[PDB]
Amino acid sequence: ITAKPAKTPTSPKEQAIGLSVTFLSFLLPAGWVLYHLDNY
Amino acid sequence: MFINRWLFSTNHKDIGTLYLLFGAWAGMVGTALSLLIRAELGQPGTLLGDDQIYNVVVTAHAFVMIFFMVMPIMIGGFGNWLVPLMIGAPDMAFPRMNNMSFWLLPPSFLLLLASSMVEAGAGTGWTVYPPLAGNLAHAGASVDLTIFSLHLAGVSSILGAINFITTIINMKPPAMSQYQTPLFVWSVMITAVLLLLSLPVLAAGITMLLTDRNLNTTFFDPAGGGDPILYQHLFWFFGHPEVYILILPGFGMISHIVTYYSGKKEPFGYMGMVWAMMSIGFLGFIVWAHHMFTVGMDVDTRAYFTSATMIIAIPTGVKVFSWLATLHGGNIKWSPAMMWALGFIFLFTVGGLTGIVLANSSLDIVLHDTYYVVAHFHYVLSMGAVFAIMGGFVHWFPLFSGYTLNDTWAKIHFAIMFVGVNMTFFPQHFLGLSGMPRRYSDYPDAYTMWNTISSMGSFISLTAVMLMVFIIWEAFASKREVLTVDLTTTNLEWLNGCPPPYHTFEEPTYVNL
Amino acid sequence: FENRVAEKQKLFQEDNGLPVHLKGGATDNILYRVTMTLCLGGTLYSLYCLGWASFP
Amino acid sequence: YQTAPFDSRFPNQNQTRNCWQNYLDFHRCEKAMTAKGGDVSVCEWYRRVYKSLCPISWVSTWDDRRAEGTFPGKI
Amino acid sequence: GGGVPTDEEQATGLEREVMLAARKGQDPYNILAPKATSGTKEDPNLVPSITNKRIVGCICEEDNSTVIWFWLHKGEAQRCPSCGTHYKLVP
Amino acid sequence: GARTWRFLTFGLALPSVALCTLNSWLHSGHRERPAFIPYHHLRIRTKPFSWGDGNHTFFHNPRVNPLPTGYE
Amino acid sequence: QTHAYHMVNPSPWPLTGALSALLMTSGLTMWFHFNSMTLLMIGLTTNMLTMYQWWRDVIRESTFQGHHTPAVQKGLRYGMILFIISEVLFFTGFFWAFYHSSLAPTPELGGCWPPTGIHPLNPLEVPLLNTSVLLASGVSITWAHHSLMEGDRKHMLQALFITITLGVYFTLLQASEYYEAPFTISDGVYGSTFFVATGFHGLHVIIGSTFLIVCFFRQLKFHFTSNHHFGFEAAAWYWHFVDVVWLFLYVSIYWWGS
Amino acid sequence: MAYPMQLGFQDATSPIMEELLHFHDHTLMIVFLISSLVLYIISLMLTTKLTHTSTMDAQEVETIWTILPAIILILIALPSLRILYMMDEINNPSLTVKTMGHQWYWSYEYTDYEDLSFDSYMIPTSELKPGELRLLEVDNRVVLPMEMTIRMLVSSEDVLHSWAVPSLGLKTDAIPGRLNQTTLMSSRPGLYYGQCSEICGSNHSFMPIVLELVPLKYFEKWSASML
Amino acid sequence: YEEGPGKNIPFSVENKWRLLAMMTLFFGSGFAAPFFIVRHQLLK
Ligand code: HEA
Ligand code: HEA
Ligand SMILES: CCCCC/C=C/C/C=C/C/C=C/C/C=C\CCCC(=O)O[C@H](COC(=O)CCCCCCCCCCCCCCCCC)COP(=O)(O)OCCN
Ligand SMILES: CCCCCC/C=C/CCCCCCCCCC(=O)O[C@H](COC(=O)CCCCCCCCCCCCCCC)COP(=O)(O)OC[C@@H](O)CO
Ligand SMILES: CCCCCC/C=C\CCCCCCCCCC(=O)O[C@H](COC(=O)CCCCCCCCCCCCCCC)COP(=O)(O)OC[C@@H](O)CO
Ligand SMILES: CCCCCCCCCCO[C@@H]1O[C@H](CO)[C@@H](O[C@H]2O[C@H](CO)[C@@H](O)[C@H](O)[C@H]2O)[C@H](O)[C@H]1O
Ligand SMILES: CCCCCCCCCCO[C@@H]1O[C@H](CO)[C@@H](O[C@H]2O[C@H](CO)[C@@H](O)[C@H](O)[C@H]2O)[C@H](O)[C@H]1O
Ligand SMILES: CCCCCCCCCCO[C@@H]1O[C@H](CO)[C@@H](O[C@H]2O[C@H](CO)[C@@H](O)[C@H](O)[C@H]2O)[C@H](O)[C@H]1O
Ligand SMILES: C[C@H](CCC(=O)O)[C@H]1CC[C@H]2[C@@H]3[C@H](O)C[C@@H]4C[C@H](O)CC[C@]4(C)[C@H]3C[C@H](O)[C@]12C
Ligand code: CUA
Ligand code: NA
Ligand SMILES: [Zn+2]
Repeated sequence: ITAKPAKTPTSPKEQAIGLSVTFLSFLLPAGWVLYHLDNY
Repeated sequence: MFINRWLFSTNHKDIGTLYLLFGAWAGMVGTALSLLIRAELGQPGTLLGDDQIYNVVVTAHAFVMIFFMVMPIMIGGFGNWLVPLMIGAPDMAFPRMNNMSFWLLPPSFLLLLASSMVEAGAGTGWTVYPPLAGNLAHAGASVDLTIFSLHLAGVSSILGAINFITTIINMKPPAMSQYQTPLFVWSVMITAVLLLLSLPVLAAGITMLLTDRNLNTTFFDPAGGGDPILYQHLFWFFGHPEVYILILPGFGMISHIVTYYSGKKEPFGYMGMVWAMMSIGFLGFIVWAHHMFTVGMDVDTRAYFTSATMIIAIPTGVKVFSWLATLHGGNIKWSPAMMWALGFIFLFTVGGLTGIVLANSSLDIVLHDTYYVVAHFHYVLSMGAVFAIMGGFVHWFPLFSGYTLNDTWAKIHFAIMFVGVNMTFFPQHFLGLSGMPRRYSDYPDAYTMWNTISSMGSFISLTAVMLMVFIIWEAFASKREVLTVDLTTTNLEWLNGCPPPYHTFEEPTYVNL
Repeated sequence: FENRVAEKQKLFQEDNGLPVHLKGGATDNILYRVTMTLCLGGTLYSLYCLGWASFP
Repeated sequence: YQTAPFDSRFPNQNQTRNCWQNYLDFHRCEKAMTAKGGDVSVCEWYRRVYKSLCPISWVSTWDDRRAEGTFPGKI
Repeated sequence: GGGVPTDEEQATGLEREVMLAARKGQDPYNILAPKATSGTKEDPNLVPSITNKRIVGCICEEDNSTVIWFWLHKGEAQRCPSCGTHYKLVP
Repeated sequence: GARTWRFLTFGLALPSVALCTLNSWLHSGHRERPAFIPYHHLRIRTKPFSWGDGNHTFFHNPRVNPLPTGYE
Repeated sequence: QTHAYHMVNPSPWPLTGALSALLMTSGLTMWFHFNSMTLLMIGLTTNMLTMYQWWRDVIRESTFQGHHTPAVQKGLRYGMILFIISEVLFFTGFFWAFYHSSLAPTPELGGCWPPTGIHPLNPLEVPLLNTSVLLASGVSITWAHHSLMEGDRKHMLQALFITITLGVYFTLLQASEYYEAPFTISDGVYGSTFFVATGFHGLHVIIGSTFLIVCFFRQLKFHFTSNHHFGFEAAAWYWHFVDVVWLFLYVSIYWWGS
Repeated sequence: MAYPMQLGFQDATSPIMEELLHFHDHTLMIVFLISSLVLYIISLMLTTKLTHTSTMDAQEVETIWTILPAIILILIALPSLRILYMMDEINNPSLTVKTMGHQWYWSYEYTDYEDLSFDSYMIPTSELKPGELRLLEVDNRVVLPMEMTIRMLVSSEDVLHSWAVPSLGLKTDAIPGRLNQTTLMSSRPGLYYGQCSEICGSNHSFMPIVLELVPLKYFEKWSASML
Repeated sequence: YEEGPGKNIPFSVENKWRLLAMMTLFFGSGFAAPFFIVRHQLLK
């Protein structure tokens, strides 16, 4: 496949932010429930 | 305009996009349920402290992965996007009915999530066998909400099957015979025929269960002269076709992917591939009682079901060897989609072979209701379906979105997922052979080591899922717009550009005789 | 009865930009609003019922 | 008599009808022997076979229904 | 006993356009498969279009399962990249 | 043709319905109801019905449909 | 476009239909478990409103706007055949339940069919009359079809009126049968198989009769041409399906099962 | 019973389980070979710069691809079905025992001669005697004679259960209103464990089966003591 | 209707950070839901 250069390139730092926010969106809520299973 | 476009759609592409979004969301739910299963099993003892909740989680895991992730993605998503494009059709035959097949699924899912929130849930298994699923052992609304979820899903898929069969038969170019349609289109037509014939039988059976629960019928209640085994026949008469429904569109996508990344104009042995899919579809209706080898049926019945089940390996092997023969002599492009497809061929083969082990009723006595069965279907169904979905998704994402993925990230994603699913499911073969039952919240101490490893594998696949979401974000974030793709002469779905215009084939293709 | 299909053809082919479900006139709008209000209101009521049924 | 022998009438995994038929046969024979004041020892083969094969709860439920007049088999 | 309208009396819209075109032996709505010419440079297949390009699928030989797809542009005749059959667009 | 199917409608089909109507009407008398026996495979009640007192079937006929405890 | 297919206007009815399904199912749940008919009556109302407006729009698109070209009509033919096939398979499940139960009657029944304490209907009385009624309606609908093809308005309307009258007669006879039946849906697997299989059939007779009534009013309003009348064809196919399911019920449940 | 890090079947306690072990060894060799061939061929197709992208004729190779798999399936089915018909063959049992499944325990009935019956419950982890097995012990074991053909009849008084003993090759569903038959023959004395094998609700994981196989003389002494 | 890359979807890709928030809420809500349903059943 061939493509145009990125209109809005995503730098290594921008990727670290997006990856971090993505991982945290999965891990924090599930982590909160699993940590508190005793309280349940 | 936003409500008209996305709630009132009569467009095959927009409806396909709705199905892909729905399915991806369902996949997150299904995955979360799978991790809760493996967390309960990841050390000896109890985690949840409530084995009814464990049983509800197992039940919901299966319904979400089958009815809300695989079928919506393969048939509603790839089917709606690709089938009209691959035959040069301007839309589906019934573009407004198509939209109702989609909009039935959110209500269906809401009924499933209502089942789990009222009373103590439906802790039945996805088989929903009476009397456990009856009004004594599962009093209250949960099982009825599960039945209604399945009615709505069933109507969605029956109307979808009518739409796909009509589209594929009626809306090709007048010169194009059935034997000039791409293999993916064949795979959807065959899948749709299986849905049309199988789902009504499930609908009959679960309706009988509804009436036994609420109208004092006794179809499945021996006190009234009924028989729990009748439910099992009606369920599995649907359920075996259902497992071929889950894989057939996957076989179609694999044929396209292997052909494309081998640099070929065509798959090896086209008419053999059509023959094999039709043979699998037909044989799929005459084998169901291999789900019932321990219920007490007659020896000659067991002999027949063993023998009929083994026959399916012949057309299946023609497809596997044909994929290998499509690679043969290729200018191989090691794209991430090709990696998904090669993973599919191998992992599907492993799971199909453990299916042949299980087909032997004698050995099935010892393997039935063990982790051997769980291992079999997580190879052939879970890995097979998911690997075909991820291959199709990374191959066609640029068509659907107009944007390219980062190929290096997509290869990393593949590598993580390959390790995770094999670490999760391979040890379940040992657990099965050594006698660990399925549908257990805890296990005798001897089974600890392979359960521990399996649960560690489940977290590796979670890391892959999270990375997949980041990879999709990065593609939409960077906005690398597609210009050209190779092999458009034998991949018509690409020839209107990326993404294609809302209306395609307003002027149909010219094909002469 | 008399054949008035030509008069309906003219009505439903009028170049007024209306979608077919509203092209009959003001009565179509009323019936659509009744249908959608019962569907959306009913759905909100079903969610309330879910909330009630989710607890003892 | 050790246990119920193989019966070519009931050669398969489902033995429900074998239990039912011997229960009926015992009670039909018992009624026939009692009605002429004859000898129930003649019914002994059926008694041993149904006692061997039939779940206690099935026997107890069938006995209760015979006493109630709600037993649905013909004796 | 009469009183049922005929298609000639009552068909409308696209149904009527298709009905009237068929009476004239015309196929504006692409219901029929066009018959190939010899496909030489002197006798190209003539591909009607309402615009300046149209997708052609070429079934190069009878009973081929593989169709070869390409855009045919207004201007000089183009050739099927598999069999070299000539096609000419006729706006 | 239409003439042939009308001929079948009036000459065979509707006469058949008239004869079956006469047959039914000649056998329409009320049958003597059988002694009540509280058989456990009949008058099933695993959950109350969602109407009336929970114990009457939807098209309950007092003359011929006994309750679990007998005729009303 | 230079193809003959129908690009449908964006429509709200798919969404209202899907929500009507949620309201009917959540409604049945709330009737069976929470002693309330409210959601169920909203769902039934929205379902009827959705089917009315959706099929009204199909009439507008075809009779009034001309979108049903031969290619579109061909697609609808396939769609209706496939829909009937799905309905055949739904009934097959109920026949399988009937044959499973009746061929291997369990000890709870008395190990016989019909079960101890079941007094079946005489299949030579109202069931035979119902058989003559639906067979006769298959003849009258064929007369209606030929009358329409031959351009005969009066005889099409008379034949279709007779067909509908026979469907209504069947429905009133079956209602009467249900009320007079000395067995109920709660009379074990005999009552279960009888009422669920004949009850889904009776529902399909009411649906089919309703479809014929729509065709009757469209015919009164001159919608059909002598050549173009797919709604009538589909209603006839569906009506023949209802007849054939009855003949299988009659032979299986009423006659062989008595 | 299973032991830690176990890969394969529990050691065979019955002649039919022995047969199943030999049959699994045969079948697994085929599974390994076919799995390995497919992986090898993938690697072969992917490891050459040589190309052939023109249309290939499929007819000749499809004969090999259908005949060879058909032969393999026959070679699996023949021994498979021999064992199936062995496990059905008329045996003269010397003893009949019934088991009834319940939520969540088994009951056993020995009614050939005396009305002996008892219930069999899992020993809770908090009550295990030192060295006893978590989730596997019961209070009342199924005492049976070794080296004798036994008829087991299996049913349920509530939901579906399934009566299993892996080392004897046994799994028979427990269905209310149905009496399912299986044959049991142990070559050895000892304790043989199994677990409920049809989901039956919240305590499915916790209603095990324990057979206690003893010489006939000890079985008779046990039966006589139970009066 | 709007055509072309980023315009054939029911969500905006005009701003990659707003997009990250929407994708986070979308996939996160699905992944979280079973944990919160388990919590709801345990708290009964
Ligand atoms: C994608 C879904 C899918 C697919 C395609 C299959 C495919 C097969 N399945 Fe499986 N199966 C499931 C999903 C699937 N299955 C699920 C979900 C269950 C569990 C349901 C539940 O209980 O919850 C199940 C359970 C199931 C059972 C019941 C086991 C039990 O509960 O005790 C059996 C019994 O025979 C079976 C057999 C097979 C066979 C023989 C095939 C065949 O179609 C496989 C054919 C493929 C090959 C053989 C490999 C390729 C072939 C070659 C390379 C040629 C040469 C090969 C030979 C000569 C052997 N499967
Ligand atoms: C398609 C079907 C499917 C899929 C994909 C899966 C996926 C997984 N399943 Fe399974 N599972 C079943 C079907 C499936 N499952 C069924 C039918 C049962 C039996 C239920 C019963 O007994 O009644 C079962 C049961 C089952 C058990 C046995 C429970 C028991 O017996 O007690 C276990 C145990 O480990 C398990 C684990 C997993 C894990 C860890 C995953 C996954 O975590 C593996 C990794 C895969 C993913 C993480 C999916 C990724 C896909 C997406 C996120 C979609 C992306 C979308 C786009 C790109 C558009 N599942
Ligand atoms: C006259 C000819 C036809 C009449 C039609 C019936 C009238 C009422 C209901 C209509 C819907 C019918 C469909 C079939 C469903 C089940 C039962 C219907 C059969 C019937 O009417 O049976 C009656 C019982 O109804 C009962 O329980 C009550 C029934 C009412 C509640 C039914 C709710 C269940 C709905 C199930 C939904 C399933 C939908 C499937 C969708 C599948 C899509 C994939 C029989 O009366 P009885 O007093 O027991 O015996 C007579 C004694 N004198
Ligand atoms: C008191 C009542 C309680 C019961 C309520 C339940 C519902 C009852 C509904 C009955 C069905 C009515 C269907 C009416 C369809 C009208 C639209 C129609 O018939 O549309 C026709 C197309 O057919 C088409 O779409 C064909 C459309 C096919 C419709 C198929 C309908 C059968 C549906 C069954 C419903 C599901 C049942 C399943 C339950 C288990 C229009 O084309 P023509 O006729 O060629 O006209 C064009 C000419 O005029 C040109 O010259
Ligand atoms: C417990 C209760 C749960 C049940 C919930 C019920 C589920 C959903 C609510 C149903 C709402 C129905 C509303 C009407 C649907 C009409 C569909 C229809 O009639 O669809 C037609 C196509 O299907 C055709 O013909 C042939 C197909 C016609 C099918 C009609 C509808 C069937 C709905 C139920 C079917 C279940 C099947 C039973 C077998 C298991 C028209 O296709 P369109 O794309 O519209 O237009 C195309 C244009 O060219 C026409 O001018
Ligand atoms: C199956 C998918 C799950 C995979 C595992 C997820 C990995 C863990 C992610 C982190 O999750 C968090 O962990 C914190 C602990 O590290 C918790 O803080 C908890 O504990 C803290 C330290 O004890 C306190 O300060 C906080 O108040 C308290 O909520 C917090 O709630 C939770 O969100
Ligand atoms: C246009 C959009 C649609 C909007 C939705 C309309 C919502 C209407 C709310 C009324 O709610 C009702 O309240 C009744 C009284 O509180 C309940 O009666 C029922 O519940 C009673 C509880 O006291 C019981 O006595 C009986 O079962 C019964 O009368 C009934 O369940 C419930 O529906
Ligand atoms: C513009 C939109 C307006 C929407 C208005 C909604 C219409 C219904 C609202 C009232 O709800 C009802 O309330 C009754 C109690 O007051 C319920 O009695 C129910 O409970 C009875 C028990 O006495 C049972 O006989 C029956 O299930 C039933 O009548 C009835 O079921 C339920 O529907
Ligand atoms: C006089 C009128 C003409 C209709 C017309 O051409 O507009 C006739 C033609 C056929 C008639 C119908 C048919 O004769 C069949 C029915 C006969 C019944 O006696 C009255 C209602 C009945 C349904 C009739 C109503 C009405 O009188 C119709 C519609
Ligand atoms: Cu008893 Cu599982
Ligand atoms: Na645990
Ligand atoms: Zn060519």
